[PDB]
Amino acid sequence: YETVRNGGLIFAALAFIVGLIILLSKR
Amino acid sequence: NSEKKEFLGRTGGSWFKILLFYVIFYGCLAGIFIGTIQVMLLTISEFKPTYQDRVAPPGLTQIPQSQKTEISFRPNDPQSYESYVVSIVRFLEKYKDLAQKDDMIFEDCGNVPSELKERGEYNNERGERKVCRSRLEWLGNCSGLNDETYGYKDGKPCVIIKLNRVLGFKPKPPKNESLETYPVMKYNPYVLPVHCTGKRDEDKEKVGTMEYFGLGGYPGFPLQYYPYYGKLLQPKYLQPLMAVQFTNLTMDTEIRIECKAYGENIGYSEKDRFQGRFDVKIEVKS
Amino acid sequence: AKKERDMDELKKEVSMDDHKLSLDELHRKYGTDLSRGLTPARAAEILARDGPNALTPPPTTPEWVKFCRQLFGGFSMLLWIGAILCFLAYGIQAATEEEPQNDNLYLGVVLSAVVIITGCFSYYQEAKSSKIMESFKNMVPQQALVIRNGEKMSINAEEVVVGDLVEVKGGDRIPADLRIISANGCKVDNSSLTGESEPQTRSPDFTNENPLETRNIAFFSTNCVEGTARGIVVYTGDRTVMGRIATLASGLEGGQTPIAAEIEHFIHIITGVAVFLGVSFFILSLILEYTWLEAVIFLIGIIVANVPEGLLATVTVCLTLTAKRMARKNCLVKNLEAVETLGSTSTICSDKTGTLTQNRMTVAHMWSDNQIHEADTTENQSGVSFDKTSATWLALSRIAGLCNRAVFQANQENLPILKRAVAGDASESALLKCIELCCGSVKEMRERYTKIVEIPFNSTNKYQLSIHKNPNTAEPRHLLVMKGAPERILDRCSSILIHGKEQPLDEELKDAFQNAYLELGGLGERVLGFCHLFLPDEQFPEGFQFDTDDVNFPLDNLCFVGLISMIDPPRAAVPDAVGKCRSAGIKVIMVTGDHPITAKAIAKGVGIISEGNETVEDIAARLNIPVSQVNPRDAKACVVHGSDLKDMTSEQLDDILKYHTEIVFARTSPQQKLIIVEGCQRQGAIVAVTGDGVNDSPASKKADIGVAMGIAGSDVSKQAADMILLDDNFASIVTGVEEGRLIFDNLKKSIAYTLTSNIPEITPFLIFIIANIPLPLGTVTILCIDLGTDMVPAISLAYEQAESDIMKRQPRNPKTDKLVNEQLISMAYGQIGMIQALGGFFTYFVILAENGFLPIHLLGLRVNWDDRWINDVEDSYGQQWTYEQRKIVEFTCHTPFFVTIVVVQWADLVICKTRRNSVFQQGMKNKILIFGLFEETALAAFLSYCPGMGVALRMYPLKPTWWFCAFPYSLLIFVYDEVRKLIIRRRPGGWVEKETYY
Ligand SMILES: CC(C)CCC[C@@H](C)[C@H]1CC[C@H]2[C@@H]3CC=C4C[C@@H](O)CC[C@]4(C)[C@H]3CC[C@]12C
Ligand SMILES: [Mg+2]
Ligand SMILES: [Rb+]
Ligand SMILES: [Rb+]
Ligand SMILES: [Rb+]
Repeated sequence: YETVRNGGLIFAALAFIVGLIILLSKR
Repeated sequence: NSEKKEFLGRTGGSWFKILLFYVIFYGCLAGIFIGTIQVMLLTISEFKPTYQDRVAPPGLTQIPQSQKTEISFRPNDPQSYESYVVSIVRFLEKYKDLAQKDDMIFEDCGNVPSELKERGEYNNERGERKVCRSRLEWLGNCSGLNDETYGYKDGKPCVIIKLNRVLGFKPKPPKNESLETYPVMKYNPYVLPVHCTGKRDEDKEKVGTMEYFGLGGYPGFPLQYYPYYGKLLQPKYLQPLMAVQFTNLTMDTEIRIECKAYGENIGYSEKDRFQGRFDVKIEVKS
Repeated sequence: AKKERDMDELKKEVSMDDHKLSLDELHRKYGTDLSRGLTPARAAEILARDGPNALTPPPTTPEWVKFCRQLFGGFSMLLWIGAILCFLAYGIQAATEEEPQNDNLYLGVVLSAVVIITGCFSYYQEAKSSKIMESFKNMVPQQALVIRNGEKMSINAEEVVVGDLVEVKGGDRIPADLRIISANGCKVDNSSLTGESEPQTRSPDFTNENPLETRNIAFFSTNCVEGTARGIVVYTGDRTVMGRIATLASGLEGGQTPIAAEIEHFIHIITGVAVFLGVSFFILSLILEYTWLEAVIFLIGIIVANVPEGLLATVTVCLTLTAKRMARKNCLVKNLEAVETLGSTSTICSDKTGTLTQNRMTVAHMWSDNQIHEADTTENQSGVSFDKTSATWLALSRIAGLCNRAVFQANQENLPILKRAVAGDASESALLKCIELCCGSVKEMRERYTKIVEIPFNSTNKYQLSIHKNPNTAEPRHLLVMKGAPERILDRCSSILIHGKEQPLDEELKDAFQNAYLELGGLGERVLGFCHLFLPDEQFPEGFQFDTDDVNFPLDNLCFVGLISMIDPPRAAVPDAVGKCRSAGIKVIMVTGDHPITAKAIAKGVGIISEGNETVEDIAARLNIPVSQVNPRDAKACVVHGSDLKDMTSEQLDDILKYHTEIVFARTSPQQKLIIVEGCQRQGAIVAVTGDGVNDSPASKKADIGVAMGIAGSDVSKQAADMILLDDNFASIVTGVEEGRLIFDNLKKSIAYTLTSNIPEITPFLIFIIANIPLPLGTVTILCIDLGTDMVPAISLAYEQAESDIMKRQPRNPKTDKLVNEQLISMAYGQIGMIQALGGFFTYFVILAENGFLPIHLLGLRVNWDDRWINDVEDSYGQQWTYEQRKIVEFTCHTPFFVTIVVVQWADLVICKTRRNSVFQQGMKNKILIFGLFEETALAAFLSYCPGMGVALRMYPLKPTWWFCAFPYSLLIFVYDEVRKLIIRRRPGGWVEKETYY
């Protein structure tokens, strides 16, 4: 299980970020 | 303020479509659910689970259907111990030697705790796999020949303890090291111990007298039964039992007692008040 | 003080007066002397009996009430009783088998919070701080001048009484309502009333029946532009004429916007389901008899699963966006609710002066060289000049500039010529600017030709003249330049300058000059005559002492240079951007207190009266037949006089609106504008009103939405409006009426997507009763949809471009075609809503069998399952689960119901995007909606993997294979919706559209 918790925290965090890059795409 | 009409034609006057084309929908939908829930079931092998971590470090159930993990009755009222007796009657009645019959489907096994009989592979190859049985007769003064209700404890009760059946779970008891019940009959190889206490190792108001029972006169469980092979490849399967009669010189008092079980494949949760252990409040208000 | 339909209906009839009395018909009537005023003693003594002069503003319901009246907004009962039943319940559990569980008690505080928070959101909405009287009361003055016993004494304007003697001087303001007895050279800015700011004259000349028109009544609020007067005060404050308005206006229920009466309609529908269900499944709760608190714990569920939470404030926010969006096109919004309003609009009523036009008298045409020229009547000078090639111009320029008393105000070279502060009047400065602008300076051109003597305009002779030292090197010395009325400036001319060369004033031109004076002024223009003379060199040598008592120099056979003409002209956009509001199918109507001759001319100018369209009168004189002989329905357009309105009835009026397209109510009371709005309203229609003048307030404040003008307009008009065109651009009404048709669509999408996800939230709790199953989706779990994942993605539709020329469809129709309707609920609930649940259950069914409990061995468990003592329960194999053992799988079942829901909402958020276009027709250019996705999704994850969400939310980590459940179901949702839209677009009248096109 330890290997799953550090698994979702990543493809999630690379989605609050890609969202900021789609957001700051002209505002 | 009128659904109708005339100048209108009512809400639709058909309606027919507006509704008929909704059975169609809800059905075509229903089906599509049915399918995807049937193929979903292709499946998770007929014999085992797919995940089992959610039942691991199994817990210690019992045979007094706990009102609130507790038993309050008087030796007097022949109605006061009914709730406890009829329900014991419930579970033990599945055990009468009248039902355990012939080398099929069961098979007698060591009156002494034996090895780990691994019946076979969880394939359907062997049919109703065979089942080392257990006679109600390993129950210290918790059995006899009565009417429609065994002769159970009018003064100084009785509460049998059990294990949580898991699919393919092999208990591995503690080595000779640092447990609780020091090596004074610590059946090293083939039995799981169960030690009863008040409230930890700290000053508990020990107001009881601890007396046990079992298979070979052992307070624990025999590895001659596991693994369990599913209620499919093994209906009729019966699990081990381990009564602990409470003949404490005390009475008229609530005192919490915990019946832990020990082993390497035994754990506990702090919020699971029954994971790999017990917890029962007890009072025989005479 | 009777009802409102009286105290406020009497404030609606026009007034009636006593300028018709003689001077001794007063005297008695007030007791006031006149050579010398009142007693001062019978003054303050009239004060008591009649009571202080000035107005008192309506009371203010503070920032308590204004708030809380919110904490019951529709869904807010349901959301309120859910958190009360919570505070019940818990109690119950603080009495039975020890359950010091955080559980429900939190749901009580939680829910309660949301009900509050939800209110603000819908409060920073129904806002409306309308300081109107703290604008009118600012137009009375500090002191006033009255006389008593004979002494003249200024005093606190409020110590004026119904009776004494007031001397208004020049520039200052008019204390009460005056009947003028003495009076001098007294003109007066009647703008607050007429709407125009050109001064009218005050004499004791009773002249006229109507007290608004006689020159012997002075008016509260107005100011004396020049001169002096004396008056007896006939009305004192609240009781006056303007005051009787500030009353009637600061007395007007804003009332339902057209939007907020949509919210207060889907709410009525929702809440409906939210009970019908909620009590269907509760008498039936305890008709199979779950506990007591096994039903009141199941209400708290069914409620919450029903009240959409993250919507009624999702919508508050959709507004606040497109609002703060127009404010960049320089249109300010003072009332959020209003950001919609402009769009739903089917009629506009516009003040002409200052709103439709620039309220700047200005040169529209000319008559140089026998040809008619036209100049640039814009504010910026878009269009073209007209010429100067000809000498004749150098000459006419000279006159028009030379014979003129207008300067510019100090310190103004900064601003554009036109927007510069004059020190003249109507024409004079309108001419000054014409020149300066397109003929070099005039501070200069008036030292070249220095004036030696002049004759200012006298009413008798209708002319004005200066003799100037022309300074040429040759050089007749002595240029006489005069302007004046035209028809009466030929009887003083015998020659007509042409391209440079004088000629005889024959008959060709005399007819063609009168032939142009008609054409020209038929455009509702003030037209002037300009003429000059080079004074015979001999007859006046260098020194001549011209006299202006005894005339002395010639006044005939002067040369005739040309005609010049002015007007109050549209602003640039106004005309192009009025015909716009008709590709939109909006009706425009002129509502102006100006005079009918200008009105109808300006009307036709901006375009409220279209080419080739006529009125009755227009017709009679196109068939020389008396008027009462014309079939009035032959007439599309018509001009109506405020003096016939006076005696009309709502019904003759409902007929004047019901039967004409191009309307112009001219010269109109303030009341009268309202009297019209009210009757446009009368029959359903949503109406806007444009204004700038205190004369407007009332309509600008009965308006469904009221638009003021930014810099023209008056503290008032605006402080009584919803929008406020900060740059006075009258095109932001088209911009705004579009941006507001889109917030409508994009509010349906924004709602649908919210409501759709509501169905796979109710059905869990619904089956929990049906197949005594283990509760798939938990309460605290639901306040994660519309408060968590769903917020952002919904907010995001509000940013959605259109799907066609919206401003090419008739305006929506308040009564039919609502925001939320049959065809929509049939979709978020009846359709896409179900499919969302079939996918939400499907995985609960997988979480449990992949974990043992093969579906069917579920159809009962709850009764036992939920038991905290029955630690020994058979699955579908034999395995015996404890409590926390199996629950940790129940919550594990929430945790990814809560996902298959978020996973389906992808497919949702992408088809609540468009309502007709395939997603390949409209594409995914919404660089924000996409963000909502990435957020939504990842939020969930985080809500499921952080060390904590489990112990805090019953949210437990999931296993890879787990997330992809709903997938086929998202993708179904997706493909179903796409095929809908197709159908429609292939059969646009066909059954599907009737049934799915919201
Ligand atoms: C599946 C169970 C638990 C839910 C029962 C609710 C069903 C029967 C309800 C919920 C939504 C309902 C629909 C809601 C709105 C539409 C549109 C209107 O033009 C006619 C009624 C109609 C067509 C309703 C028919 C019945 C309906 C489908
Ligand atoms: Mg105006
Ligand atoms: Rb909800
Ligand atoms: Rb308003
Ligand atoms: Rb929802």
